[PDB]
Amino acid sequence: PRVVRIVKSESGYGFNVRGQVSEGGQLRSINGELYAPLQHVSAVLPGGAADRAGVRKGDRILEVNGVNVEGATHKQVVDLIRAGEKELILTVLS
Amino acid sequence: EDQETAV
Repeated sequence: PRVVRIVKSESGYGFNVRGQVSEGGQLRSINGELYAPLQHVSAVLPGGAADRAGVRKGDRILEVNGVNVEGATHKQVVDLIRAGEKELILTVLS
Repeated sequence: EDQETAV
């Protein structure tokens, strides 16, 4: 787990999020710890805000803006990402 | 059933 601050730029945050549309699901082991399903970063725009902040493709999103998103729907995670006008704090598992 | 969104 690492915490990253991303500042929205003229290309947005510059990443794509991908994952389940439903809520809940089975536990999975990631790095020896158990988590319910996580959305993940499916693309990172080169030179965009997420890239500059150190976000990488494949990162699993554990928290958005301090809110745990295990088992969250895609919509819940997108809405949390969009909660701030400019600042985004992600906790990711690489 | 997954979805992908650019942000």
